[PDB]
Amino acid sequence: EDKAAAERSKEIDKCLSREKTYVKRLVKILLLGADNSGKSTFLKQMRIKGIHEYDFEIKNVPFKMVDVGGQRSERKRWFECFDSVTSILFLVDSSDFNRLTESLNDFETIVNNRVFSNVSIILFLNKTDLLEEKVQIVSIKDYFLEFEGDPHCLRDVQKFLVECFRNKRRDQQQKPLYHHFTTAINTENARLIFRDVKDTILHDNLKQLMLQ
Amino acid sequence: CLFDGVNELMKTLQFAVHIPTFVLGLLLNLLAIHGFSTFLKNRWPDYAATSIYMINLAVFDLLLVLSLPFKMVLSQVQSPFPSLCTLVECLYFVSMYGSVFTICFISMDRFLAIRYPLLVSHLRSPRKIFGICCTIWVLVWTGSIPIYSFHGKVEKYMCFHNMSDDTWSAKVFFPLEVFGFLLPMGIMGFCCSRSIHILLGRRDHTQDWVQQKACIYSIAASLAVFVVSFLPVHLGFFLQFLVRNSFIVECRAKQSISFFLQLSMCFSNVNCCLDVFVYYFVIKEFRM
Amino acid sequence: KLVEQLKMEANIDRIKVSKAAADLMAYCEAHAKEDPLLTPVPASENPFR
Amino acid sequence: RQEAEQLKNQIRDARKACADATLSQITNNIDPVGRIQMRTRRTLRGHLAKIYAMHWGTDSRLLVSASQDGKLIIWDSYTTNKVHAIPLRSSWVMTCAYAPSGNYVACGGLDNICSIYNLKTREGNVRVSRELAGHTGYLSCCRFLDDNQIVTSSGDTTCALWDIETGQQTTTFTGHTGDVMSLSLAPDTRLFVSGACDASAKLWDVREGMCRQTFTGHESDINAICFFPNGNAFATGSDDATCRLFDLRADQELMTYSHDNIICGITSVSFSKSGRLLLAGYDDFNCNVWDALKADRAGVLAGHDNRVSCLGVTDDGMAVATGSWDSFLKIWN
Ligand SMILES: CCCCCCCCCCCCCCCC(=O)OC[C@@H](O)COP(=O)(O)O[C@@H]1[C@H](O)[C@H](O)[C@@H](O)[C@@H](O)[C@@H]1O
Repeated sequence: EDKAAAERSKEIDKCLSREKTYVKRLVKILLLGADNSGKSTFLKQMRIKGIHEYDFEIKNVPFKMVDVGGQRSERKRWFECFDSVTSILFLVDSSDFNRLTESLNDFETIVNNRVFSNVSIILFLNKTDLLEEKVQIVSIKDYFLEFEGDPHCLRDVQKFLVECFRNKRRDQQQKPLYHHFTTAINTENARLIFRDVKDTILHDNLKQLMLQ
Repeated sequence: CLFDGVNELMKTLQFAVHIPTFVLGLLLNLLAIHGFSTFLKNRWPDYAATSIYMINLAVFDLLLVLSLPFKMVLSQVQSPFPSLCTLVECLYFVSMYGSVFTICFISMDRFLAIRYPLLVSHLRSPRKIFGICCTIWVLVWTGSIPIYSFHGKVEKYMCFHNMSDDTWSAKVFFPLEVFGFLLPMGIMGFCCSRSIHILLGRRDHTQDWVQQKACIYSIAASLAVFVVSFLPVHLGFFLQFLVRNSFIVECRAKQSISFFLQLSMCFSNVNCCLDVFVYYFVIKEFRM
Repeated sequence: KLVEQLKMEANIDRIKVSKAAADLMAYCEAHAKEDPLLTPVPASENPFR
Repeated sequence: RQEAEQLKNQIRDARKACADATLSQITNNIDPVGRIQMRTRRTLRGHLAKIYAMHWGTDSRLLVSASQDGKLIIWDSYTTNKVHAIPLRSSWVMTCAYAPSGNYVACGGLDNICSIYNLKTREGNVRVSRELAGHTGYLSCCRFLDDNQIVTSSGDTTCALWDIETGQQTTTFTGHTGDVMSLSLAPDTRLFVSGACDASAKLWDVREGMCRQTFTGHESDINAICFFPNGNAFATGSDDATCRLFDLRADQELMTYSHDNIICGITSVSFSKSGRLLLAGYDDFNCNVWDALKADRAGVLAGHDNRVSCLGVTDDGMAVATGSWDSFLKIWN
């Protein structure tokens, strides 16, 4: 009887609509980073086979970290099915100078991709402790000739790295970029991620308010 | 006492201000309604909620503009039409305070979206905005009960003149001032100043906060016009109130207060043109 | 491996593009009247209309 | 290297010799189809995100669709009733398939696993029958041969034929250098053809596990592929806004279906039951119906609010279903 089929379709629609309030409030963050960036310790200190997913809650908000653990090497638009994510979170080993250029070369590929035009960028510079050791041993000028401050000051090297990452981003009028300098303790990164996502949602609201 | 020269000079200024105000406001508000109807028709699910109350504000300003010619005409020649005079006064004052309340609601919506971005990003839909617009219409027309009885049964229906001793009573004046200026002034100031503070405080979160620096100026402009459009009138109202309750007695003071009140009421109808500038034109270009 | 693949690919009994074209024409015309998209079906025999 | 060059030259010369005249030169004797009226007979609603794949049943009534909310939905196309709603373990689903018997469905995606679900269970619910693992890249396409044999194409440049009961790859099809995007079985179930991001397609025989022929001509990656109804030809759609009809026998391109005002890539292709209408979905929010024998854009299927990613034609040819990124499936007739 078609009456039973219509009823069953109705309970199916009710079940689907019960998850709309979750699909609309869910924040998906695409996590990128090289093997030396400390992704493992980062995820472990978040209190947490194809690609991986991690589900967690910050202040009654659901976050879903999508970790493309090596399968991002297929740099094709079909794989670039992450245009609906709220943020892209980069992990960069800031202390290991020999690879910053490589990291930058990766950054420029992701943020300037047309797919991620509506995605804000959160940038984490891991192993800041290994920075304060590395800065006093070697000069950042030995790898980047554009540096202008004193190479043995941590703050100047940090601002140089931040501007190096920010300068790889064309079209600086779409979405905000967030940078943080974090160590292996990593005890506050969920708070920082929540703050950056809240600011991204604020930016989207301002876009939606027609203020400019 | 004597009010002849004040009335003649003020009638001249009423024409001189309202005629350009009428034409410019009519044109600009028709363009604004066209543009935001264009935005809504596409059902862009970002611009619909804002476009609904921008349309509401434009409609209220358009109603005020349409009521302006009747105010110019019926205030010079006596009208043996109590119904027409009451209709004109209702259209004028209802449109003015509907614009005030729509502006206040725009500021409340901006402050809510800025201060509570998660909640607003979840619980904000075009149907709620349309419901709030309908509530504004219902409330502004409910507040128009006192304005069917300005002149009472007196046949001297010279529109917008010599209202009554009942209209200028405290029981009507204080609800008019508090719910017409002071409450929206406080809400407007709080929402705009807090939105400016919050959007400026984003320099500690990201270096891309400058992207929204324009969003500062617009909001600040929203205060500046709202203060200049509506502060002098209600203060003016206050002054005239003090005249009608035998608190101010001098003839020169009465003449100056009446002139200032009428001039202020003329100037606040320029708000129907300042609204399409503070809003409606701070967006990208508002492509015509 | 490439040489072997190309060797086996080359050894195929190809037909003229005109002949294959005629075959496609014949198949398209033979089943033309059974195609509900070339000739839309009235609502009396249309399950969606 | 010299032998490879000589073989390529011989193949191209045989292609030129066969190319005495093309279809567009001898099909002038056929009356053009004209301008086709297709209307939205139904609009299937319920998906919470973009729709990436659909597949019709062999009864021409049931329809499976896959969406980014992590769900397959099986619809009755006639009554719009949702027959089933299968939640997926992986919300990153790129393909879905429906068994010719209707007993099973399949899906896959960035999980590198082909999940096969059994629709005929005593308990009355859909249960995960198998999880075919063994592919290294993501899963791009998936097509049942029968209730126990399934062919899957992946982003590891490798295709495979799987025995469902065993769970292991029956045979492996290698030879592509880029990500294999699309897969189409021949309507005799002895051959299939795959498009693999190399501006090239390859034909593979199922039992021998060897690539019979390789076709080239495109400028970009091939996103979609399908066979002509008789199995003697196949059509590809790539990102250069160009459809191409190739012959199995002529070993070369037969037609190019391109137009000046279309520049976006092709997300899907399909044929009609007689094969005269080649339907292709485009990134520009609407589908186009081409006269497969005249390369003329004889119709347009507009009505989606986003990119048309899915396109399928019923086995009887009655209707055409399209799926787009706005979460709505539209049935057209
Ligand atoms: C919940 C929502 C709340 C709000 C809803 C919207 C409804 C608005 C209600 C409107 C209240 C009435 C406002 C009162 C002032 C006014 O309506 O207009 C001033 C002025 O026009 C009157 O002045 P008045 O003292 O009556 O007369 C003068 C001169 O008019 C002569 O020219 C003469 O020269 C002078 O000596 C003297 O007689």
